This record gives sequence, structure tokens and C-alpha cells, in this order.
Amino acid sequence: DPAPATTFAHLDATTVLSRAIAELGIYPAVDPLDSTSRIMDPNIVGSEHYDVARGVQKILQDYKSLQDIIAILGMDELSEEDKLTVSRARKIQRFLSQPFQVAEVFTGHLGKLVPLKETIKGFQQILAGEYDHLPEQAFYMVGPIEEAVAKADKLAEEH
Amino acid sequence: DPAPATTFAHLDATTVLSRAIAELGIYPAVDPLDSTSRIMDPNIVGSEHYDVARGVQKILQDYKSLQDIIAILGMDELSEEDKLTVSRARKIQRFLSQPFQVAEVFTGHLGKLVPLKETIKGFQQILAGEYDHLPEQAFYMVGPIEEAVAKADKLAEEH
Amino acid sequence: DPAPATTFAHLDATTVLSRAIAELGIYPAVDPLDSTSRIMDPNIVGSEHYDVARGVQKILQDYKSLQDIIAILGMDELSEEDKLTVSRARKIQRFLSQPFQVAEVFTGHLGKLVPLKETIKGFQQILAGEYDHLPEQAFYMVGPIEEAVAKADKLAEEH
Amino acid sequence: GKREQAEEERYFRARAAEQLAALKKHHE
Amino acid sequence: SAGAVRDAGGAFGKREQAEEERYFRARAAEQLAALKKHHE
Amino acid sequence: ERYFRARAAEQLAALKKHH
Amino acid sequence: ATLKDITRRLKSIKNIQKITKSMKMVAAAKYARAERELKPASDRGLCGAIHSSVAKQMKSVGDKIRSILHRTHSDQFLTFKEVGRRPPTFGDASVIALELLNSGYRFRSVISYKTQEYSLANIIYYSLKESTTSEQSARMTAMDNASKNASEMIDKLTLTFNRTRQAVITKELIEIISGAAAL
Amino acid sequence: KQVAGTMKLELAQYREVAAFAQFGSDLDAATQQLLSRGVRLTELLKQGQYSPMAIEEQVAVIYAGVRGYLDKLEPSKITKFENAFLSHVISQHQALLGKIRTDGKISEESDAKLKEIVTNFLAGFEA
Repeated sequence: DPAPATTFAHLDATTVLSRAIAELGIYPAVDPLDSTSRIMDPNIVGSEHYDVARGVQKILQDYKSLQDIIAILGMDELSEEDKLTVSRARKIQRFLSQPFQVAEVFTGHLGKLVPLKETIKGFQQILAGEYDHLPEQAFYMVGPIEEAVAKADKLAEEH
Repeated sequence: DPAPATTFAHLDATTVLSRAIAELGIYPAVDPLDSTSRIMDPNIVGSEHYDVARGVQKILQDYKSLQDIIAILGMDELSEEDKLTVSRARKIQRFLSQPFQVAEVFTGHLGKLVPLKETIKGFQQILAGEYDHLPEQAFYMVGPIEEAVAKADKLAEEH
Repeated sequence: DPAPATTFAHLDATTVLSRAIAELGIYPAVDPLDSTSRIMDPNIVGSEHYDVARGVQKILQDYKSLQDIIAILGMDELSEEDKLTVSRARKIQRFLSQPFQVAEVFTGHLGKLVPLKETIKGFQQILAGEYDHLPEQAFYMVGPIEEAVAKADKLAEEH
Repeated sequence: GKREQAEEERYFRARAAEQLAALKKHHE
Repeated sequence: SAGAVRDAGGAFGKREQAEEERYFRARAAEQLAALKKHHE
Repeated sequence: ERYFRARAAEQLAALKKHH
Repeated sequence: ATLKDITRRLKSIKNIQKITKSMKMVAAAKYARAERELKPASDRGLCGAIHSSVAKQMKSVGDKIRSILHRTHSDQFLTFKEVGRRPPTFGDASVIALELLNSGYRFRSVISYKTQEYSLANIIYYSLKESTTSEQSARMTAMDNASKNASEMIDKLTLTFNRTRQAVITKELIEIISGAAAL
Repeated sequence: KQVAGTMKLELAQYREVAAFAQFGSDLDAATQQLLSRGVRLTELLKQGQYSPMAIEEQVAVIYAGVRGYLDKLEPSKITKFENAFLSHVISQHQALLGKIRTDGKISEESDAKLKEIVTNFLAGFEA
């Protein structure tokens, strides 16, 4: 549409919200393969910040290609390598979600505020393959990576 | 289109004639998931009429929902219980067809005039699964359900 | 689209140039299948021209069909009746190639102006099977059918 | 798709033939 | 484009989403059992 | 064209032996 | 439907068409390997009506066969899985024999098919090898049909796309002409 | 032209066998080579921003990929190999780079000279 399309040129940082992501329950429904910024550079925000962020966008982009293969075959027919990529991708999607302090009555849970370095290190551990044993439900709507491990303890005892 | 779109509000009962239905050979080509009426209510037509009415539309909708799956993959890829739902819907589609009195001149087949109680009885037996053993072409262009069973015996005499 | 559609009313023929044909070394790169004409009619061009032309159009359509089986199944699965028509088609599509007088400054081949009578007689004799003993290389880049025999001798008289 | 209708009608023509075979042998 | 099937939102897209949900529900149960084992 | 390379080579050899 | 809905639907089937084309040649590659190993002598679906054809004669190996009969008759027969990826060698085929005696207790062509220790090891090796070549030939043609059926839907949607493409260009332009005339 | 002509052909062959490589275990050794060269030549096309190379430097990094020195090496180490290889040739082989720019072509001696530098550098790469 003309109105939003023209506005992109006037902005440095953008946060594109998708309905498809919102309808799953992922809030805030921010599109990771659309929202970008001018400061996203290894020289500006450091190499560790850049490499992890790109790593998240890499697996999420490849995850879209695998979804086309899964639609005909299914998850069971996939190889051992592709099953793990989808597993890490689905966990990263849910770890991008977060409860807000302004939106307590909507969700029900209390709001959070994750520091900078916790975010870079949090997603780095998931991509490295250090949370394969844990379920994806534990990463849905939490603060840092510590609360995902803490929530997994509650889900284990309840089950 | 504005002209037909506006008239809908001024009508009590609507009869949407589809071309896709007509081109398949189903006459009259009344679309069963488009035609509507305001007297279609359990209070007016009765609870048995309304329950059988929605049952025809339900299985026709389920049959239409699996067209993309049958197109690419096929009938073999469908579930065993889903085959039963596709089978009856096609028999229901063909049983909705009817020879017309005025159509005799070019069609050749004699026109039929099915009473209300016999119509509800006929479709209710097909939904319940009392004629799953019979073929589809037996239901194509017949009056009541009784003449559909007799037509199947005629087709049984091709050996 | 209006632009081409309005132009199509006035056209008496078409000449499709494909890169697929050009990549196979066949110049001119005229696609024999997709290229058509209005005057291709036995009443206009005579009965002899029509049948020889339709014969080359049929064997090429069958060649492209049978070639798809070679990749998926193999050469052993094709019968002798099929492989006979495949071998003749490869000679036919190579005989459609022709060296031009314009491209004498380029490369170093002498251009040819093949008459209409020699073109009909040339391809007709290939379909009957009068030049099955000769190889495919002899038909590549020649004028009339006589040069295909003369090239085959001069090629075979060395090694 | 036209070949959707082709495959479906083929399947149910075969199954219609099977049903007519069972119907005739039962009729005898 | 990549992921064009689910973007359409049809039979293949919804059945693919349901397939993933089922698979990872089973794997979530197995992994919760693994947490039971490590805890005990 | 492996198959027709073999066939064309056999036909060229046939013509060479003929002459 | 609107122009965007046709675009998303067209892009969807184009992918499925290309993905089904990939599974045809992969099935054709394993078909060639299966036929060579069959001359001397499943779990994964998408291969016509083979698994149902096996159930046809039983009422009157292969985990997919269990799924069909589990709801109806589970207690009758005594379990195997992971069958279809690689053809069954003699080393892997011997595991079937071990779970029988030491325990508590067909391919014709590319487009058609029909359903003490050492001697029993031969008959089980013959049946599974014939079943391997049957499913690869069936999956080849099944995915081949899927791609060709997808190609037809793309062709018709491409025509519907171009009709709706022109209509949008004409309609939007008439609004601008309607607007300018009213000034 | 001498290196990009062969590169264009191999990337064309790879793109056809793209969706086939994603899901296909049983593959012959002939087509396996196309998947090897394909993905490894694609890694050379990757380039850091604000880092424009010279023409004589570009031919060197493609010469390595096109002639099959990267095939035995892992795909993840292709980016690492490029950066290390490019720093090696620029520093200790200016005479070679200068001869390619002056001539505008890989001469008979320059082809053998360039073959020597890649083979020796490839031997003992990781650390």
C-alpha cells in the first residue's frame, strides 16, 4: 500500500508486525525476517551481536523452506539433520516472544525486561545446541534464558 | 457485482445456480453451500428437517475441504474414515439432482415431483449409511430414494 | 493482453526462437514445435508438403515424449520400434540446422540457399528411412540432402 | 484442477464396478 | 519463495502446522520423561 | 549422447570397412 | 477471489510442483538400485495403493501396515519399524528371523503390481526385496502424477491470475478517470 | 573469462540439482561432484560490505574454487579459507598479481605459478 510503503524511506529502525505470527500466540508478533535496522553491523554493535542475530535469521529462513517439504512428506520422513533444524527454529520463534508490564490483563503473567547481553547469549546457547533436551513450551513467554530452564522444572514436576 | 449483490437483502429465499455444478451434469445446478432461506429454522420447518438440512451441508463442506489433497496426492493418501465422507458426499450431490417436467422435451427422462417427507427421509438414510454399498450413478437423476435403489438393480444387470 | 492480442489478429505465422535449441548447437535456433503458420494446409501448400511437414512435427513430438522416459527409466526399457523413431528424430532435428551466407565472415562455413523442392524431398526421405545407415554428424549444418551424403563419405573416408 | 476430477472419478468408477459385482453376485 | 505453502493458508498449510504440532507434542512428552529421569 | 556416440561410431566404422 | 489470494495460491502450488518433481527422480534413482538387486534374488507412504493391497488379501515388517489394522484387529499378529530408506540387506534381514524361532512363541512393471532356519531366511528375503522394488516404482509414478496434476492447476490459475490482473488495472484506472471528470 | 566461464557453467548445473540435493540420500558419485563444487563456489560469491577487491585478486580466489582445491575442505571453512588465502597472495606474491593485471590474462607460466601457490597453501591450512 502507498501509505506504509513510502514511510520505510524515512526510518532507520523498523519493527514490522505480522498477523500470521500474532495468531499463533507469539507476542509481540514481530517478524524476524522483515524488521531491520541501520545499526545492525559488526563494526557498530560488535561481532558477537551481529553473528548471533544473523544466525537466528538464517535458521528461521531455512525453517520456511523445510515447511514446504513437511507439507507433503511430514516430520517423520525427514532426516536427522533437518529434524533438529526445525526443533531449534521452533524454540527460537517462541523465545522471541515476551510478556509486557503494560499488557498484564491480556496475558495474565507478569511483565519482564531482559538486559542486552542476556539476549545475545540467550539465543546463542539455543543455536549451539545446548537446549535440545528441553521442550519448546518452556521457552514460550519468558524473560531471559534462565527462566526457560526454571520453567522446565515446573513442567517436569507437574507432568 | 452491484446488481445481484443488492438484491440479496430484498429476498426471503435465495437459489444460487452455479455453472461448475451445471457443467458436471448436476441439474438443477443449485449450489448447496450458497443458497439460503430465512424460514430455515427448527421452529418453522421442524427439528428433524433442520438437523437433516445441516447434515447434508456439513458433509458437502468436508468433501470440498479435501479437494486440494485429492488433486495432488490422491485418494490413497486420505485416511480410511475420510474415504467414507467423500463417498457419501458425491452420492448426496447426485441425489440432489432431479429430472424436470418441462425438461422432458429435450432431456427425454420423465420429470419427477418428490414430496417433502420423502425427501428428508431419502437424504437421512444416505447420511446414516444405509446405501453405502450402492453405486453413485444410481442416485444421479432420480425422484425419491426408492427409485434410486431400483435403478441400482437395473445397473446390476450389466452381467 | 490487448497489445499482443490485437496484433495476433493480423499475423499469418510465428517464428519462435529458443535458447534451448541454440544451446544444443542447432542454428538457426528455430523451435520446430512452437513455430506455426496459418498456410499449413493441404489445399494451400499441396498434399505432399502437408504430410511431410506433419510427419516431422509428429516424430519430434514423439521424440520429446520418449526422451523423458530415458532419464527416469533408461534406454533398456525402450523397445526397438521406439529407438528407431528416436534415432531418426535426432537426424531430423540436426538436418533442420543450416549454415548462412551472412555468417561467412564469422567462423568459416559456406552459406546455403536450400530450395523448397529440395527441403520437402530431403526430410521425406529421412522419415521413410533412406538414410539410417548414415551417422548424425553428416546431417549437422548442410544445405540439401545431397551434401549430407557427400559429408558422410568425406568424413568416413578418413576414419 | 482437471486431473483432480480425473483421478477421483477413476477411483470411484473402479469402486462402483466392485460394488456392482458384489450387488450382482448377491442378487443371484 | 520459501515458505509459500503456509503463507497461502490452505489444506496443505493447516495440515502441515497440525503435523508439526503433533510431532513436537509427542517429542515434548518424551523430553518431559527425560527430565523425570534426570531429576530422579 | 553415449548410446548414439556408440551407434554413430559403429556406422562410421561400417562405412570405412565397406570402402 | 482477489488478486493477492490468487498470487499466494499460485506460489503455494508452484513449490509443491517443484518438490514433487524432486521426489520423482529420487524414487527413480532408488528404483534403479532396487531392480539390480532383485534380479539375483514399509513405513513411508506416498506410493499408490500398495499398503491397502496388502491388507486386501489378509482380511480375505512395515509399520504402516500396523496403523491400518490397529483399530480393527490388534491382538492377532505379534513389531518392526524404519523400512524404506535403504533396501534390506542380508545382515538387516536376519533380525526378522531372530524374532520368530528364538522368541516366546510383488513387482511386475513400472505401472502395475500384484500382492528350517536358513530356508525361512530365504523366503522372507524374497518377499521384502519384491516389496522394495514395488513401492519405489509406485512412488515414482505417484509423485510424477502429483507434479503433473500440480502443473495443470498452475496453468489454470495463471490464466485466472492474468484475467484478474487486467481487471484490477482497468478498475483502478476508471476510478482515477471518474475522479478527474468530477473536478 | 578463463575462470568465470567455467564457474558460470558449474553454478548453472548446480541450480538444476538444488531441490534434489535437499532430500536425496542415494546419489551416484558423478552428480555428487556437482553438489560439492556448487555449494563451495556459492561461498566465494559471499562478500563483506565496504571491501571491494581488484580484478587480479578476484581471479585468484575463483581459480582455487573452479579448479577443485576447496572440494576436500569443509563448506564452513570456505569463508575462513578465502580470508586467509587472500591475505597470503597479496602479501608474499605481488609479482604474480602484477603480471595478471599487466597481461590481462593467465599466461602459460602464470597458470603453473598460480597452481603452485594454492597447492602449498592448502597443505597445512587449519590451526
